[PDB]
Amino acid sequence: ILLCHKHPVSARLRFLIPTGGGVVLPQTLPWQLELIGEFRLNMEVPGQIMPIYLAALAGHELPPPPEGTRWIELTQSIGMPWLDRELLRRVYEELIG
Amino acid sequence: SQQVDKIKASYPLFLDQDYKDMLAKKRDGFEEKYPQDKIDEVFQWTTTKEYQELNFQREALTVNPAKACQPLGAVLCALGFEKTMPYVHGSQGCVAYFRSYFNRHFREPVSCVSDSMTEDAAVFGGQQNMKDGLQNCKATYKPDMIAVSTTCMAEVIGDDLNAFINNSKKEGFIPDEFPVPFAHTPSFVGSHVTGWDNMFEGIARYFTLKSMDDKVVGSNKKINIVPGFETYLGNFRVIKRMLSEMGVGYSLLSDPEEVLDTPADGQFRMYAGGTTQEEMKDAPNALNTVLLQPWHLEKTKKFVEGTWKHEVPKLNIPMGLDWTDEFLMKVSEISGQPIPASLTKERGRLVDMMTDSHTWLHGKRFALWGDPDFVMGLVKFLLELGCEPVHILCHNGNKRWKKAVDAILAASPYGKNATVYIGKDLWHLRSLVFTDKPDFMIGNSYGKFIQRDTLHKGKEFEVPLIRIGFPIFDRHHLHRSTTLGYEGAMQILTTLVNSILERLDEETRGMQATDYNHDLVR
Amino acid sequence: SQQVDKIKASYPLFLDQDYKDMLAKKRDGFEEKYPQDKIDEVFQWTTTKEYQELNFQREALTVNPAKACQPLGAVLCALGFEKTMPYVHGSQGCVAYFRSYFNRHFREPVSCVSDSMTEDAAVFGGQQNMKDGLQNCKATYKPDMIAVSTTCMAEVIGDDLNAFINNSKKEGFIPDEFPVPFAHTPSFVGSHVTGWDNMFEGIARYFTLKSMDDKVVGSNKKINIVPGFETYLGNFRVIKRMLSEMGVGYSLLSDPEEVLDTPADGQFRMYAGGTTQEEMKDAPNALNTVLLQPWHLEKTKKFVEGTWKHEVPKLNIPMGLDWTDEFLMKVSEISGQPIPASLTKERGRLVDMMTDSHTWLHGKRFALWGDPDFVMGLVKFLLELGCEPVHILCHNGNKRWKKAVDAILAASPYGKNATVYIGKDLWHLRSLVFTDKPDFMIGNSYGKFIQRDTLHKGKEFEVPLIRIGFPIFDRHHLHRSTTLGYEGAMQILTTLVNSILERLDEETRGMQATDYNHDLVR
Amino acid sequence: NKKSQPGLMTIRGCAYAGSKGVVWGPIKDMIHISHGPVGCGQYSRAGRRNYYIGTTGVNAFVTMNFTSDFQEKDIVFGGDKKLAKLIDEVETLFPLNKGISVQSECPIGLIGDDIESVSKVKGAELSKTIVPVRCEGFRGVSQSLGHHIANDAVRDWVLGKRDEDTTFASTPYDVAIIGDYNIGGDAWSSRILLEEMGLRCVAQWSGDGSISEIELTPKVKLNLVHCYRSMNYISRHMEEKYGIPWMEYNFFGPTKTIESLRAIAAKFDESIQKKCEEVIAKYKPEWEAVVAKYRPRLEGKRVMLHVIGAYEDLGMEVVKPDLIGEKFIFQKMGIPFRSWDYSGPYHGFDGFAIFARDMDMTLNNPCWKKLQAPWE
Amino acid sequence: NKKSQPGLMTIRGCAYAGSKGVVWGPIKDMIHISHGPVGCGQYSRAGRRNYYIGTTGVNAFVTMNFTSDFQEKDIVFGGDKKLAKLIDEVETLFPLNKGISVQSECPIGLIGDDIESVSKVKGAELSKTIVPVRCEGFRGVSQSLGHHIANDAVRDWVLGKRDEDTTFASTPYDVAIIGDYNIGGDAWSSRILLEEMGLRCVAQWSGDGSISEIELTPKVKLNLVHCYRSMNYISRHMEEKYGIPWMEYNFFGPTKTIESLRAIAAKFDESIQKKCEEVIAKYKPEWEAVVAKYRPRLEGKRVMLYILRPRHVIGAYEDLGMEVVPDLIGSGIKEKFIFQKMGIPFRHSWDYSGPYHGFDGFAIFARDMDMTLNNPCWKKLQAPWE
Ligand SMILES: C[C@H](CCC(=O)NCCC[N+](C)(C)CC(O)CS(=O)(=O)O)[C@H]1CC[C@H]2[C@@H]3[C@H](O)C[C@@H]4C[C@H](O)CC[C@]4(C)[C@H]3C[C@H](O)[C@]12C
Ligand code: ICS
Ligand code: ICS
Ligand code: CLF
Ligand code: CLF
Ligand SMILES: [Fe+3]
Ligand SMILES: [Fe+3]
Repeated sequence: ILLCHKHPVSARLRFLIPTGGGVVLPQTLPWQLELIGEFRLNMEVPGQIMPIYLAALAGHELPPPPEGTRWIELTQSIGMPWLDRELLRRVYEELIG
Repeated sequence: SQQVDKIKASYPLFLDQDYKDMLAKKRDGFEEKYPQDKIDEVFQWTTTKEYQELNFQREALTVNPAKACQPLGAVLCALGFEKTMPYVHGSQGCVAYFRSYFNRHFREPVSCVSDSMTEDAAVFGGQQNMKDGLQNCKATYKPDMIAVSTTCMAEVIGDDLNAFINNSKKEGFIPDEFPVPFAHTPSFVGSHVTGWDNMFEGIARYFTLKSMDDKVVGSNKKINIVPGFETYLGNFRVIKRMLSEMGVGYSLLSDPEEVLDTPADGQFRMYAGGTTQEEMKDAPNALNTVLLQPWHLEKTKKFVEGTWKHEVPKLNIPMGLDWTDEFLMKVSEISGQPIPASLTKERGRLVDMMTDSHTWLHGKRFALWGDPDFVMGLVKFLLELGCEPVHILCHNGNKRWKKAVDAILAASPYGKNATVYIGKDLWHLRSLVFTDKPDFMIGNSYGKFIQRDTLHKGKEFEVPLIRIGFPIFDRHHLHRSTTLGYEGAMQILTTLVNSILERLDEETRGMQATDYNHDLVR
Repeated sequence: SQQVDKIKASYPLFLDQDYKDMLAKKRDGFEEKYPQDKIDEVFQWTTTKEYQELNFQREALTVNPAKACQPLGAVLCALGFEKTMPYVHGSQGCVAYFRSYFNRHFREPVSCVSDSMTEDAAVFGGQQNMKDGLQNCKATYKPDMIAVSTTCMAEVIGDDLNAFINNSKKEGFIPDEFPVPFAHTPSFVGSHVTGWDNMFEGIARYFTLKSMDDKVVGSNKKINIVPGFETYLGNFRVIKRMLSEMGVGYSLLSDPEEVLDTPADGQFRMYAGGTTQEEMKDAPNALNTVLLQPWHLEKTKKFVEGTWKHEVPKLNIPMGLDWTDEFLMKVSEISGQPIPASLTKERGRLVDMMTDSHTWLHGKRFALWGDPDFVMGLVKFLLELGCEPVHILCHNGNKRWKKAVDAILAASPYGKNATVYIGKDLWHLRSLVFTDKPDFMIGNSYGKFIQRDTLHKGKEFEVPLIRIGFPIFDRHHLHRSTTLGYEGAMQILTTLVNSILERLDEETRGMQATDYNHDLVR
Repeated sequence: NKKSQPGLMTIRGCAYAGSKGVVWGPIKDMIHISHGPVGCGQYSRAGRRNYYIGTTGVNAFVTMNFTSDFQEKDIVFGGDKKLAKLIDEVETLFPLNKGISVQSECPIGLIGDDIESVSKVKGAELSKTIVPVRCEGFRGVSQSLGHHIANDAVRDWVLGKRDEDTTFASTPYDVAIIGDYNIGGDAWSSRILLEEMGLRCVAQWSGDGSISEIELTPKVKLNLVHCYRSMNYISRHMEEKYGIPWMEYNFFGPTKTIESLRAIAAKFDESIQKKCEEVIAKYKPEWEAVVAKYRPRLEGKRVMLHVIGAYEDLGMEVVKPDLIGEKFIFQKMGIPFRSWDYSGPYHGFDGFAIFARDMDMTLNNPCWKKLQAPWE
Repeated sequence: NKKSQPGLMTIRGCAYAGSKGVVWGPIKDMIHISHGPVGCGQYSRAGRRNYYIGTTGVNAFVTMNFTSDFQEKDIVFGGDKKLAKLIDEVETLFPLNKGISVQSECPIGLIGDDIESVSKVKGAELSKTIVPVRCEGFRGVSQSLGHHIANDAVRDWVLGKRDEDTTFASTPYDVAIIGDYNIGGDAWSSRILLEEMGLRCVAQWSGDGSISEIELTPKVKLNLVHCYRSMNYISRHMEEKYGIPWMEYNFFGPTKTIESLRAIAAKFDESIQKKCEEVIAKYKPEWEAVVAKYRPRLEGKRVMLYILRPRHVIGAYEDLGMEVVPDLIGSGIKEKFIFQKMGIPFRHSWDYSGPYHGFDGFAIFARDMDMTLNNPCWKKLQAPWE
């Protein structure tokens, strides 16, 4: 599950990602949350095909992040490995693009 | 309160007593404003020489700059070509600002597109943005050519314009034979005139670099004219008119005067006139290439001399009397066409106007600013008129240009009290016109505030502004004026002498106090 | 006292404390001046409506007229012919005043001679004066033609110009074949435009009346253009340029723009350009004759329709947009030439400027004055701009012209608050602008004093002057402007909108008082 | 609220335009540094007509352009030291400024500059409120993200500066005008009506706004929001933190103005309602005269476009449109077109007269009837 | 003083120009009617820069144009009734005027109009000084006869008004400035020097002149005549009637100014001479600095002048080291643009500058001469390709 919040007015896309590493949730890649049906992505982990969906936090106020998690923007992903940067790009293109 | 018979706009509606009381209550109750005597003391300090010394020690802060960024000049250059869309690869806000700026200066529609680069482009680059933007622009506006510049975003993230355009052509987003010239225009380097130079060099390279084998200098018996960053349509028109009068075949590359002066007849024209692609392709076949504004056409000069093998003449901007004469002589020498009697008569009429107005013009002190070539041409014309430039400011000038202007000033007795400033903004010029008061300022609309500041010191300290340059926002249709050639010299002379006479009339309009000098004949 | 570093002219030298004290001592000791409070009371009374009632009851006194005498217009008309000497049979002081007036307006040499009629001429007549003057003028200035007008002296004593010139030719003072057209120009009839009309009619009768047997209308496929009393060289230039653009063969009779714009090249040119005698002799062969200013060309119209058999079109002055359109359409119909795309584009550009500036031009109130045709053209253009010409003054207008202007105003919603005044002078207009204050006043330099008067009542009562008309003495090179055609309308619109903008900028330059509306973009 | 199609001509601004141009720039007693190259600050200088009262260059700096003027060295090596030196020079040359905002342009966030740390250090050193705004133009799809970032900066650096300060004497009629940028004096025309109603406008920002007014905003009883789109973030934040209710007011046209005045007065006691009735009665003849003068010459005209009510009050249909509310393109097409360009105010009863006069002037100008050449 | 040759571009004016334009027009508190058609009044309106202090249209009327505006009926039937009605209208619309003059244009003396009787009748009725001037332009050969006629009118209608009045407090240092028309403030620059000498300038006309000053002129001890040509008649008449000596003073250039100041002070006691020496010492550094600044730029230049008696302007040109015989030519506006077309630097109206008289005027004169003679525009007459 990839967790993000898009503001209804400014369209500010903030991603709820673990503070340690990666962007996926609830575990490292090997609230009123609404699922985005049109978004689906599959990654071929050893011995299993794993789908990841998009959950959108509804409302106008960004909630404080839980422990071990942080709200980041696409620009803040600079320096992070390519794979989760591309995942964030796919989410951004589906939501903002 | 509004009376339907005499409706008041913001001025002087907010001068009404109720509005004055409400504003005073707002200021006293919640604004926590500094005391009025205190503001007066600080302003008087800002008008002093000590404040000028503190102001000229600035190294990191720029206040009221007198320059723009490169992609604006690139857009202006792109608008000068036939059915050409300016395309600034980068963020949309840049294009919005460019369009608003040129709309306010020209009071005309200004066409320009962006590929709307955003955070995703900040992370991954704008290759997909380039492909989609080129495809959509070609499909929607049907331009014959798309001239591509860059915003600071694409320059900082290191977007390869050539590779992006080549990949767009390869993947079928645009046809391979569709002309897409490009130029890197870093807004942190130079100014808008640098962007104009870069865009023109990119277009010329795109159209001529790979086809120089079949080019012979002088084949078409024409002269290439590169105007540079020019925001006076009258200058394009006067150059074309003078070349036509001389009987000289010419190619005015980047001619935007038609698209910036579209008639209002119930139909909107996105494109109008402009340099054709055939003219660009046939440009190396010209006898020579004359740069109207050489001091911001360095890259264009290098490309023309190193690729077209054109012996570009050492010509100043055709401004004033002597430099227009030199331009006409050089054109005559290159083309072999004698200067006709009509141009001689026009020069004589300009000399007659100078003789008629020299009494009012002589000894007048001017603080001026603008682009390097325009500023140096104005300084040369003022020296020709017997006027005294005192503060010559060019925010986008360099050391070599300053040395050339100093050499020009030293050659005239009227340049003794002249100082040339490069890299200084209009706050520096405000300090200069406070500490060393000139008679008048010559510059764009941004100088009006300076005038206001001078009027705050007192009527005797007020420096009136003369709106010559770019951008002029608070006046209408001044962009149609001419500053080049004898016609431009006459227009500038008339503006200067009539500004002097208007100021004198205002100063002598007081009945029984100063109206003894309110002469009917001046 | 004077400081050599900054030498002061009369202003502000006489503002010095010693000069102020000396002037105060003079006034208090020997001038026996009225007390300042009484002067202020009388001025305030002169600004009132009851003073306007007293002023408009004037029957015998004229204060600050807005017209001149016939021989001035006759001299101007004579200056428009090739190598032609204006020769005013009468007193020398008239010619001196004419030359000084035209020198101050045009800032150019003005050639005109007088036969120096004196008391002996007052007793026995100016026949000997005419003979000697014609002989001396022909010997000294070698003109191709001498055009003879009259001063009030010769008209009052009743000198017969025809008999005098016939006796001069018969007795050998001048060759019998030498062209000496004449016109009676009584200064107590009409105004300077009437003198222009009389001079042109006399020249046309001299060159055409006796040789109409072989004349066929439309033989030369040209259109005669009579400009009338015109003091804008740009008007002649724009008429010629527009007719050349249309491809229309034309004959501009009385073309003085060449002799009034001689170049400064170290040589004095007594004559330059002008209508040739062959053009005048071939005038009846034209397809038609177009009068640019029909309201002071009545005698010329009668001669041209009655002798040349030309069906002179009923055309207004080509001023503004609609009347320029009608002039171009009539020229197209007469000549059979279509209106070219360049003129259509220029008209569209004028419409575009009108659309750009309509927000600042709409609803503005103007008090204007000048010659009848110029005034009615200006009123028509102002109505086309949405402006309100509240006070229309024409000292040399008549009842028929007033009826025509009233009909024009009734055809526009913006003429409801407009009043036409004929036979009124600038003191009447001063009363009008004090009692019914307009936003601006358009007129010659004589309006500046009115502005001064308004500024004496207060800054809020000041009516700024826009200098369009004749004569303009306190500004330089405004005679080169254009008021006819789309180009003239463009120049007028730019002047009006920019005058409004300078007025607004001056009214909003007060820091922390009115500078909230001191907008950069307008 | 999605990304615009690349390669299309759009009027969308950037986050810098939304933050510096709209929200932060009108604050008169503050100095706003366009951090980055010269272009963004130059094109936005005095572009918007956020009217204010002050001595420009001494205690007010709205129409001035403070910029870092980034060069290639600033891009390569960063501009944090340049920002600190610039802040020092600003304090030297403009002592009467009451605060500094640093509005980031596109390169600032791409070269890894930390303007937050510089702002904190310099604000602590100079005892000055320095507000870093991460309003890079490439962020977001329009000016809406600029509004959001500017509102967040206001909340984080300015709004809570008087949270523990109880020295402000409050009245039950305390209101704050939010989201009115005083375009041509719109906020003043609204404030005169509000204060005639017996209310005390403690805060009015951004238009003619002071930093002290922003700091005093959390002390008011009601938040009257003019532009919900740009200031809804701060409105909701104040509602949740300080428990201050907010309502949108519309003073565009006499009918909407009367309705909004009555709705605002309903929040307060009977005396405020009576004062609102007196204000409505006093201003009724003026707007009635405006209608009687201008509606007959504007009745039945079609407008192609909050602002509906004023058009209806002039009897104009709203949707061959006679008017379009991209200006020069429609001007070339020949349809009259109407931030207000060069006029105003249009809000309030005083603004309605100007609005009606301008609509009649533009719609009925003869210039629109001269488009066709008589020979074509 | 002979008749100019007909048809030879004569530069001379008329009698009306010499009377209305020169002598009567500068009188600020009087209203001067250009009696006749509109042209003469229109062309002479504010043509000369006779500077004055006053509220125009209320108590001063110099730059105004009052005319009878003769029509055909006025020529056929006369304009005496029209003149009387015009005088009544002037009284009703300009109540603060302190006198009226009626300057005749050419038709007045030809249609047999009697303006003297109208003037006497209306002046008796209104208790106002009305001066009829028969300055018809055809009279004489130039403006000299106009000066003579205007001087005779002054003598016959204004000068002797206070003959029987002895209430004026007279001092031994009473002088009257005659013939200075205050062109650009020349008379003021002369008067400041004269009064700094301890003298009391009781009268100063026509320039910045009042009718009361003309009436008070017979009370002065000395008559300082600036323009001998125009006011020699009135000076001689005053000498033979009131026994007032008159002398010509030249304040054009520091040398002539010092010589004239000493000559004037020699007509009074030792205190006036001491004050003259003090004034000369005070103004010596200023004109010395002006000379040091401008003489090097103007040394050796040749001048030809055709504008008055000669040697009046020669002194100031020699004070700048400018030889007088060309690098500069001084004439009127009618020849100004002609000699400009020849390309010779050119300088009546003072080219809308001034004053040129006195020490303060010398600085302006030197600056103007340097500006015109050394202007670069004179070096650009030849096209560089020709
Ligand atoms: C009071 C004033 C005259 C004062 C006077 O006589 N000064 C004479 C000047 C001489 N002195 C006294 C000032 C100096 C000396 O002589 C000092 S000494 O006696 O020699 O010691 C009279 C004369 C002209 C009058 C105005 C006009 O009609 C126009 C108008 C008509 C309306 O219906 C009512 C208002 C108006 C404004 C009138 C008001 C007033 O009625 C005026 C100013
Ligand atoms: S701030 Fe907004 S686009 Fe609310 S970015 Fe935009 S000066 Fe518009 S509809 Mo230009 S949300 Fe203001 C606006 Fe409205 S610039 Fe002005 S007119 S009331
Ligand atoms: S009066 Fe004469 S033409 Fe003596 S008519 Fe003329 S203000 Fe001249 S050379 Mo103008 S005899 Fe005065 C004169 Fe000299 S008007 Fe002035 S400058 S010193
Ligand atoms: S989207 Fe907005 S306006 Fe654009 S840059 Fe970015 S913050 Fe600024 Fe700036 S200097 Fe010129 S105009 Fe740009 S290319 Fe850079
Ligand atoms: S010499 Fe002198 S200026 Fe000449 S008329 Fe005679 S008084 Fe007068 Fe007058 S109106 Fe025109 S300008 Fe004459 S023709 Fe008559
Ligand atoms: Fe336009
Ligand atoms: Fe000239």
